[PDB]
Amino acid sequence: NLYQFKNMIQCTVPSRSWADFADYGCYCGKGGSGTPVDDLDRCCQTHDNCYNEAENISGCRPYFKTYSYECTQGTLTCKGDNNACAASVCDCDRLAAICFAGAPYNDANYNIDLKARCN
Ligand SMILES: COc1ccc(C(=O)O)cc1
Ligand SMILES: [Ca+2]
Repeated sequence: NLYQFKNMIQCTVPSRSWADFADYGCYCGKGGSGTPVDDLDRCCQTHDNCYNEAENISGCRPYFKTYSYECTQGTLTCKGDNNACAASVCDCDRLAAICFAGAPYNDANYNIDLKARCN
């Protein structure tokens, strides 16, 4: 669920406030359309598409599904107890949190005008 994703982010990018990723580029946050503006926004585009794919699983609600995971000693793990929905959603979130850690953060690309820039 979103709260768990935030915690993944807080654990893999402890240098930034997590809210730095909640409104970035065309794809990080409420947004989901347009050309991704940079490598970090590409991470979010793949995460958004991963959620749309997980939605196809019956009863699977990526913002709300509580999965089982651990963040310890620099590593994220999706646990074995997870059903198919939980395992997909946890995987979407783990891979995005890892991608976030590896991508440049461009202040300019924070809180961009989606209507105008993401058609
Ligand atoms: C916790 O930060 C985020 C990041 C991306 C999204 C999303 O693109 O759905 C939601 C919350
Ligand atoms: Ca999005």
